[PDB]
Amino acid sequence: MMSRLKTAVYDYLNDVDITECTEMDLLCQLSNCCDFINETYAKNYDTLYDIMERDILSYNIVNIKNTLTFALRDASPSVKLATLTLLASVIKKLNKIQHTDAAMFSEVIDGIVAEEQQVIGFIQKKCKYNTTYYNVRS
Repeated sequence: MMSRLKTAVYDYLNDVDITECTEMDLLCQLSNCCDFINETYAKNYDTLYDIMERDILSYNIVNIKNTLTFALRDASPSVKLATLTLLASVIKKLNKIQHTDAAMFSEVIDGIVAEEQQVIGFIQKKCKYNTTYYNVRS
């Protein structure tokens, strides 16, 4: 049995058809949040795919897992979500080699998903605020 936020994160990472998704309203707002981060952090993630390329193409799951866990030490909600969307991309790339579930990164996700009120709060308040601040400035 999974908490609300964890359920949504899985459905996001697993790219579930939003129809068999049990937490629609959050999944919905979660990926809108990630989408903006993906736009905004694009140069940063370009660096990250560069250093991770070997671990990804070599399918070194272990290696990827303690990278992300390291990056999560004492993470703020901003960071929790930045890391999440980073993991979304990796899972999409790993999916090219072998089928890879969100379940394989349960430990990392537990990290992303701690302080769930704080995190849900970000998805629903600040993330919205940021996205708008940004788009009103072109």
